[PDB]
Amino acid sequence: AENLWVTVYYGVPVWKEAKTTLFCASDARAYEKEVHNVWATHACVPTDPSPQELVLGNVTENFNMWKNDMVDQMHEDIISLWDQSLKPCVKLTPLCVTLICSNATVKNGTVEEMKNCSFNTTTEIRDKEKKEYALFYKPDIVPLSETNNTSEYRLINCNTSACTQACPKVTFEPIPIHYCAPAGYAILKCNDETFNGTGPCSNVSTVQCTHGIRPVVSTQLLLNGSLAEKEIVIRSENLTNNAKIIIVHLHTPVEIVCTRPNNNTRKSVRIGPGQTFYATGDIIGDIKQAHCNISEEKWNDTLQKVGIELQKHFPNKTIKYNQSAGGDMEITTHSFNCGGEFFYCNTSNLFNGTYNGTYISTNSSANSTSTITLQCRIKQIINMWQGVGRCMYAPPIAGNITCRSNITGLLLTRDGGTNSNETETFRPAGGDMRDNWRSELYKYKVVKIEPLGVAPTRCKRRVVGR
Amino acid sequence: AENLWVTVYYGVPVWKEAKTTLFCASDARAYEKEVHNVWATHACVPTDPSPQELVLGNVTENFNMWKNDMVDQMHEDIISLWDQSLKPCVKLTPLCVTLICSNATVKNGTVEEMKNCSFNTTTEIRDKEKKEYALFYKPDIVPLSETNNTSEYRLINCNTSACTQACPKVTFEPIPIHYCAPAGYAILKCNDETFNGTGPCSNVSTVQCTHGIRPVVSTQLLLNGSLAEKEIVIRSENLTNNAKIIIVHLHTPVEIVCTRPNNNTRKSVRIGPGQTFYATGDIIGDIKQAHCNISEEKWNDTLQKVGIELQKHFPNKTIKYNQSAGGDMEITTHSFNCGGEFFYCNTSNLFNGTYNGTYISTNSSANSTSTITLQCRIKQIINMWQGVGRCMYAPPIAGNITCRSNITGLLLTRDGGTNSNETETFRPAGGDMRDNWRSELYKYKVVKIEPLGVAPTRCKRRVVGR
Amino acid sequence: AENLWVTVYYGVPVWKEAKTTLFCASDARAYEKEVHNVWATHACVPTDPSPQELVLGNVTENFNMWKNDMVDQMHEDIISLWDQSLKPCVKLTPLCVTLICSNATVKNGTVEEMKNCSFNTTTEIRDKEKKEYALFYKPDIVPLSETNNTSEYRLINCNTSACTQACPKVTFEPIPIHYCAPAGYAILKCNDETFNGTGPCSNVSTVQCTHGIRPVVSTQLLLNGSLAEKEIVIRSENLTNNAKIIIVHLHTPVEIVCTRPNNNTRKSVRIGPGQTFYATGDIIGDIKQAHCNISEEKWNDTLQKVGIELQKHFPNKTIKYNQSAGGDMEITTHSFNCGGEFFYCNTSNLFNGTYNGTYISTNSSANSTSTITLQCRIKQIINMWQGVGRCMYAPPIAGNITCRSNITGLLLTRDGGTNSNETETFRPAGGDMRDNWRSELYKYKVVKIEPLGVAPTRCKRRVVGR
Amino acid sequence: FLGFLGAAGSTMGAASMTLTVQARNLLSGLTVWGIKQLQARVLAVERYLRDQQLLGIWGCSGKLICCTNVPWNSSWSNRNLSEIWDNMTWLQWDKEISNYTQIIYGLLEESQNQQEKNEQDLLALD
Amino acid sequence: FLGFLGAAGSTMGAASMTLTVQARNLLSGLTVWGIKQLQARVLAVERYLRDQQLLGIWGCSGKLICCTNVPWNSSWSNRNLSEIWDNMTWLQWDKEISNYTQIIYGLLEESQNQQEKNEQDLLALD
Amino acid sequence: FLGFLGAAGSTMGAASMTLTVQARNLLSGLTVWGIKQLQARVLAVERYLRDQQLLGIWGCSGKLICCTNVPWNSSWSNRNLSEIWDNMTWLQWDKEISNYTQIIYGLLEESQNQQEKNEQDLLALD
Ligand SMILES: *[C@@H]1O[C@H](CO)[C@@H](O[C@@H]2O[C@H](CO)[C@@H](O[C@@H]3O[C@H](CO[C@H]4O[C@H](CO)[C@@H](O)[C@H](O)[C@@H]4O)[C@@H](O)[C@H](O[C@H]4O[C@H](CO)[C@@H](O)[C@H](O)[C@@H]4O)[C@@H]3O)[C@H](O)[C@H]2NC(C)=O)[C@H](O)[C@H]1NC(C)=O
Ligand SMILES: *[C@@H]1O[C@H](CO)[C@@H](O[C@@H]2O[C@H](CO)[C@@H](O[C@@H]3O[C@H](CO[C@H]4O[C@H](CO)[C@@H](O)[C@H](O)[C@@H]4O)[C@@H](O)[C@H](O[C@H]4O[C@H](CO)[C@@H](O)[C@H](O)[C@@H]4O)[C@@H]3O)[C@H](O)[C@H]2NC(C)=O)[C@H](O)[C@H]1NC(C)=O
Ligand SMILES: *[C@@H]1O[C@H](CO)[C@@H](O[C@@H]2O[C@H](CO)[C@@H](O[C@@H]3O[C@H](CO)[C@@H](O)[C@H](O)[C@@H]3O)[C@H](O)[C@H]2NC(C)=O)[C@H](O)[C@H]1NC(C)=O
Ligand SMILES: *[C@@H]1O[C@H](CO)[C@@H](O[C@@H]2O[C@H](CO)[C@@H](O[C@@H]3O[C@H](CO)[C@@H](O)[C@H](O)[C@@H]3O)[C@H](O)[C@H]2NC(C)=O)[C@H](O)[C@H]1NC(C)=O
Ligand SMILES: *[C@@H]1O[C@H](CO)[C@@H](O[C@@H]2O[C@H](CO)[C@@H](O[C@@H]3O[C@H](CO)[C@@H](O)[C@H](O)[C@@H]3O)[C@H](O)[C@H]2NC(C)=O)[C@H](O)[C@H]1NC(C)=O
Ligand SMILES: *[C@@H]1O[C@H](CO)[C@@H](O)[C@H](O)[C@H]1NC(C)=O
Ligand SMILES: *[C@@H]1O[C@H](CO)[C@@H](O)[C@H](O)[C@H]1NC(C)=O
Repeated sequence: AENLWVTVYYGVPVWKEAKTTLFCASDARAYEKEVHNVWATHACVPTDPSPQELVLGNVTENFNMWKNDMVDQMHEDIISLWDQSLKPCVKLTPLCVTLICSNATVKNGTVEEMKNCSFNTTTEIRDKEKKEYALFYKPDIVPLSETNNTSEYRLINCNTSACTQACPKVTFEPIPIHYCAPAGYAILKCNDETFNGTGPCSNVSTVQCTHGIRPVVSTQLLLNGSLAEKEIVIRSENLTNNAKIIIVHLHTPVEIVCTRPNNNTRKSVRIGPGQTFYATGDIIGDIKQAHCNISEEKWNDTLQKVGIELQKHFPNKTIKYNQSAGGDMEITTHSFNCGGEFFYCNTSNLFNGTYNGTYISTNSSANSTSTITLQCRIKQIINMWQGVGRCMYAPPIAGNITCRSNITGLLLTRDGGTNSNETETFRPAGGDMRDNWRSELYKYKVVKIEPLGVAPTRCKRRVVGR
Repeated sequence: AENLWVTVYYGVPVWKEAKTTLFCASDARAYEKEVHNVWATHACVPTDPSPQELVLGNVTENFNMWKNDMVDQMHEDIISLWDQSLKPCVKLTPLCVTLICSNATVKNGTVEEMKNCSFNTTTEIRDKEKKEYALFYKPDIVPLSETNNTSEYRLINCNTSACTQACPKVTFEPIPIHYCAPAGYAILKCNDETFNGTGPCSNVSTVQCTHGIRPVVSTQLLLNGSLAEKEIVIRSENLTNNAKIIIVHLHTPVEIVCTRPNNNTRKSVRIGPGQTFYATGDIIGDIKQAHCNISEEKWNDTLQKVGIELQKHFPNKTIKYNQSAGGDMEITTHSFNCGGEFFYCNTSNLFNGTYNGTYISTNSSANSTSTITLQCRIKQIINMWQGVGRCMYAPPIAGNITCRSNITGLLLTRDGGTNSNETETFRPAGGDMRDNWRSELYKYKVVKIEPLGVAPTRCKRRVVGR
Repeated sequence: AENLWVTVYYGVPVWKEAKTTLFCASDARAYEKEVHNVWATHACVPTDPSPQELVLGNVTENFNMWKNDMVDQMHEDIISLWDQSLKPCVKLTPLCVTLICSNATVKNGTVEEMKNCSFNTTTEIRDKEKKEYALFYKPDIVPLSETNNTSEYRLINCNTSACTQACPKVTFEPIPIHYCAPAGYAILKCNDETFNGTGPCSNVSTVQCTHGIRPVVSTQLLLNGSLAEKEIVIRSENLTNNAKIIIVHLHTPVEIVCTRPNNNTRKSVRIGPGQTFYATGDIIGDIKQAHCNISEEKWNDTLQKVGIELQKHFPNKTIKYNQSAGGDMEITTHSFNCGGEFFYCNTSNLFNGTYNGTYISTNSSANSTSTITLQCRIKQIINMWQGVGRCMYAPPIAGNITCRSNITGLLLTRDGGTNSNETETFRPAGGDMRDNWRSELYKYKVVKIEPLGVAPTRCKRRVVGR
Repeated sequence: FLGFLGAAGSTMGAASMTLTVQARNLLSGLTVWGIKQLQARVLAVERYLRDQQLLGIWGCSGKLICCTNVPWNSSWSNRNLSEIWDNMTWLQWDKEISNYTQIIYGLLEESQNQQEKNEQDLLALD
Repeated sequence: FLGFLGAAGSTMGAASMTLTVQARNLLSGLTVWGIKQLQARVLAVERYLRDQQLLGIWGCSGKLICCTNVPWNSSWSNRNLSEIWDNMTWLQWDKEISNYTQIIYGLLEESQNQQEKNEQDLLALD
Repeated sequence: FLGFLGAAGSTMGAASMTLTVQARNLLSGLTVWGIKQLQARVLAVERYLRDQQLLGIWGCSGKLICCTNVPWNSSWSNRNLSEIWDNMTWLQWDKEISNYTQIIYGLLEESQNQQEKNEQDLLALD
């Protein structure tokens, strides 16, 4: 037919899969007042990007949630913002002293897990010490290193690090984060609903920036996420390897109330040149455990439906939910950050004694009914990121602590190498904080555009001046 | 004639008004010796920028001094350089002990306002404390909580913060600063003399950088500025609203001598691993209070002329100058930074007793005579930026403190809304530190060039190959 | 022939000699494990750049090792990496207390260099102090300001500064650095043999980066360098002025073994709360000094040959090598750093007793025999960069300290201004640490490319559309 | 040297002679104050490259005065030719024309230079 | 407006209409997080200038669609012309041709556009 | 590939064949060492853009070897043509012509390419 020649195009639509920095954009409204939030300080940018989603169509490509780097980018960011927010604040180094602790007597009774500690401080004058007292929860306190006297105690941190107080202006709010591609990269969404975390997504869309991610931390139930829009979904890097965590997404959230009832007063204490440190005060009385409430009907149906979805991966056997495996409260309990208090709630009352989720679809209905109720511990001395990042002391909050949230997903594993005869068992377990990001970022990828291209065509030459 | 076609020009002379970073250029000669001056450290670029003023002509546009953002560029910059200058230095935390204070004795007399305080320190060995003494001015000192013994005192700061000593290398010198625009921005001077702070300036010139601004801090008189070269000028955002500060510029300066007479010795005291801290010593004697002298012969005429100029806004009424209204010395006195000591001078002796400025033109003539003399307090513990930034301790200076300055402007307000019958009254006031910048940057703007442009002309086409 | 016209070329091979920032690059393999190596931290890029050398040929230009800015670039980088690597670590502030010290006793012997000191610390609890002890080498210790009891002692630093302990992960490993010039510069090597530090080098090559520099600090013998590949070479800025140091390079290395024999245990002590601090412990016994062995055979030949080379600049006279002049061990001994202990070894046993280097060629052989042996002081409190940078405490190393090195060059001066009859003399002296860099960066330059050029040719015009 | 912006008061037919004088100044240059220099310089370079890319899409790359085939609409402006070029400054004309920026660019990009490039390729087809 | 990458599933003969819409977006823009923004932006500028310089060396500077005098080799690819332009996406073509990148680029440099500019200088000698 | 600077010893008539090889490498790329790398890279990009802007003002933009209509003045240099191109290096020529830098640039900016652009607009006027 005709001779063919190298012709050159710039701005060609093509890309390669590659790692990059991402910009941390925000809803603009926080940084009017919320100076240095513990998550999302004003290091993140008040750009408030409109979600300019564009359907590509006719393109299909391989997403993978497990090998994803945006999760590691978020893990290194959230740690950085936590450390940045604590570094300016008061250090409890001069508070690490001999504490004499007796009982917390309140209004014809005694509080269950708080002790009443007397201790020594300086005034604003280095050579003038004084005595004063503060209430501490038993998990923050330990018997003094030699047991000479059953009333001598110390603050827990002293043999490991000096905890910074979290400044009152530096809040714990879970504000939405939008991650944005720098120039020459695009973010891709997988819009192919019922995609199960890996492989060829059949339906793909571009965006400049992600949906509003919330940097929430809890370790057995997930909180305040995005629902799976079609059906309940199970995700794991290998379901047959029982050590791989099994993230589950709900289609209808369960409403959880987490609460305290005590009435409580806040106290200010100093050992210095000037500073303030906040400490716990005297009480007005009716007495209950701090607790959380879940609807029996809604929960029952929710664990039933997950049993059916797991039976499609594990056929001809009965699936039973059970207690968290063992160890200390830091992994065996549902962690939290409600209202500015770090709750730690037992769940052995909740993942319990359940028969075949498919056969339970027979039951699957009730009238209005009583709450499942979870007993909670609370503590103030925190080693937040599983040992890494600084120790933090959370200052106490006066009076009215309570919050309401949506359960949107669960962090299961299968049980150990049992006989497995007619049966399989599943347990809640918390793992690494990364899974709290994978349970939102699973449907994203970042790609680098490679805008040059060469192709044959019948354009013969750039004949001089033609 | 013919059809007209879109033609395109690049590098077109046009601009839009916009906010930007400015560069802190400087005289190059400072950083050979003066490592980290408190105002323009070597973070300001040694450059000595050439004053390449160019007159535009036939251009006339809206200047405004009150809304000007270069004022805020300077306000944040000067605060930033102050904190960078303090951060390396010795913190007076270990000095906050019980002070026992008795009188200071010299030539068998008692000094006016310096107490002699004995206190305790560690040597360089932690388990070896010692006793020693230093002189402190009464304003740096306060009685300890109750006068169980009346001679117990503390250093003022400790119930609020911890003061860094100013490092001896880091001078307070008010060296000139040149503000310069980055590429694609231009700086415009208003050269239309008697421009009164806002409106269309009928004569404009470009520069790459401002004239050399001295960053001089004083709070009632303004010191060492640029004069108004045509005539005295009165500026305020609204003269009818009495709450708006009235900045005045002088045509001829008044020479002020600010001085001390004491002869004084400097002492070094430690509480440490090694560091040095500087403290005030024993005295050699003939004694008068620290003071400033203003020549009556010049000052009389100056408040007379300004009175005539104010009467062109306040017609058919007599003008009186009166005392600063009320508050602590930190607002009611003329603040300073003379020779490395922080003076605070009374002005109720100066803004006094003065009748109709127009009628005083009938006087306006004298032989030379005595000085108006101002009594001055001094203090070393400083909260410089009206409590913004760190607390600073200024170390004492040996012997020969004296400096000479030019009054170039005043900061006034009108009096309160009394009956004002046939009369009006004015008082000096400090306000916010910004007005020490507006009293130089009044005739400036920054503009962004927009160098693309489109226009019609008879250039028919880019005809192919033509 | 014809008219000639200005024609323009971009990318012409031409350069101007100028100063620049330089990149630090390394072999990739360290920062897999070796976080914050004291020399070449992960601030140096793990590029492992290939030595893509390119001989230019037909070019000749002037080099100068003495004026070379790369030396100053290295000095300001090495100090910055030192200070930044110490700034995170534990400060020996609360250790500065009244030490009470007696003899270090082992298997009925007494260790002459080490004293045994009791002292007091806080436990982790601020109001609970305890007694404990550690061994300190005599140079780190000095008697308390008044000897009330002669056994009262202190750590040496306290009347100057607070020393940081060098953190346990932060190694002194002298890993290779490659310096690389940034874009639009180039690095030129002189590849002419026997280039003597200044003048026109006849044979020049481009490289992107230097050979592997080791940043080794030692102050009378140079260590682990690159040999002069043809002859022994002498370099100085002016040999006739005896004030200029005389750097020598050896053609053949002399192997030095530097060793300790003690067996010694490493002890941990706390005064704080977040921690590791390391202190010196109890001993198992045979007693021998820290020492170094140099082979007489190799050393004699080496100082013989250098005597011939010096005689070619100093004709018809005899040469003798002699002791370092005087001052403290910090200048008069071979400073070292071996395996993490700072040896300071005497050399008056070594630069000795030597006659005419040309006549000693009559000896020039032996059957292999006994070593010259050097005695060594050791110390832990270090002011590394001749008084600049932080004070460092080097934590003790357990058991097996021994290292082996190559002597590759020497730092001489000539002797003082005697009659010099028939004779001249030379002495070891360490000078400024820059000469540990000039003995590698001698054959090097950085040049800036200026790629625009204009030249005449018979190309008549860019005739319109032609 | 006529000076940077030194023609800002001149008629457009005079100011349009100074374009090189001005264009050469669109592009020049223990502490975090170094972030002022870096963040200013990167923004200045970014603005210059946005102008050069924008001229390249219109087909004017490497010219200063450039001519294009888009005809005028009397809605954008309708005054006499000398009442532009012999009569007013670029700074004044900008505040007349400033509505029809974006409109003129969208008309230049596709509806001129993309179509010139479609036709050039179909010519060099031979 | 098809939008950024809005043609990535379309045929090469339809995607090659949108090149301006995409190329206009290859260039855009107590704390160290400013070092993210600077290190991202200076890399995005540096990548863009490496494309522009590479288009200058091949002789295409300021064009998007461009034509050169180098003929095809059947070893690089050899299919019918409609199976290229009328049939497959640029994303699919890129995964077919990717072996012959660096081969074609080194061939365009010396062995075409330097040689054209040698002959141009030998011609303007007259 | 002769390499970067790999012809600096060669005669101007040989070294002028390498220009792409060298030009293609004028553009490349708890801690303050991030500020070093940024402040080197932004300065390297600023120097390259200052050169490309200056080539555009002379009218050469995109060409490496470029012809212009400015005649020689025998005061700047006057050696026979073979004593340049056939005989000596660009580096040795630089240290001869170095006085006439700036003098030749003002002659190229206004006194050629502005005048060419004035006359070009008066041609495309038709
Ligand atoms: C899952 O998501 C839910 C929300 O969807 C979260 O629940 C909310 O949590 C926030 C705190 O993180 C709660 O906010 C606090 O509410 C207090 C009460 O506000 C109401 O009542 C006052 C009058 O008394 C009204 O003025 C006000 O408009 C409300 O009607 C406030 O007193 C608190 O103020 C403090 O914080 C703010 C910042 O939020 C500061 O600006 C203030 O100065 C002050 O320090 C605070 O606003 C909110 O009430 C919760 N809502 C519900 C329904 O529970 C969950 O926390 C989240 N899950 C997890 C794990 O975080
Ligand atoms: C309004 O503007 C005026 C100037 O127009 C300022 O007045 C000057 O203020 C500076 C300090 O701010 C004074 O400088 C000091 O002068 C002392 C005396 O210097 C003379 O005597 C020595 C020999 O004894 C001579 O060598 C010298 O040339 C002078 O003739 C010095 O002892 C001071 O030294 C200290 O500072 C310098 C830096 O300046 C350091 O290098 C030294 O190491 C040392 O620490 C100092 O130089 C100056 O004398 C004042 N001039 C007058 C005429 O008064 C006002 O300060 C300003 N107003 C305000 C509000 O700031
Ligand atoms: C989560 O639920 C478990 C299961 O009930 C709680 O732990 C303890 O479990 C044992 C059975 O394995 C319970 O039975 C027995 O109690 C008697 C009490 O005297 C004891 O002597 C036996 O050795 C045995 O433990 C036990 O009652 C139960 N403990 C409690 C307090 O209920 C667990 O408490 C729940 N998790 C949390 C964090 O509370
Ligand atoms: C600025 O000037 C005022 C006005 O003189 C000073 O304050 C005090 O003002 C009162 C009048 O309101 C003066 O008169 C009386 O003095 C006698 C003294 O025995 C006293 O009994 C009266 O109660 C009344 O105070 C008073 O003399 C005057 N004080 C002084 C020291 O002059 C003011 O001191 C001046 N400002 C500063 C900062 O010094
Ligand atoms: C480097 O070698 C010198 C020279 O030997 C050592 O210093 C001392 O130098 C003197 C001569 O100036 C030596 O001679 C004499 O020794 C007798 C011993 O009874 C004494 O009575 C004399 O007053 C004189 O000192 C002396 O032996 C020598 N000392 C030692 C310990 O060798 C120097 O010690 C060597 N360098 C270092 C750092 O040790
Ligand atoms: C648009 O035109 C009107 C009438 O001339 C004018 O008032 C307005 O300021 C112009 N707006 C812009 C954006 O140029
Ligand atoms: C070259 O072609 C083969 C066959 O299509 C392919 O497997 C290989 O990955 C290609 N390599 C590149 C760099 O395109």
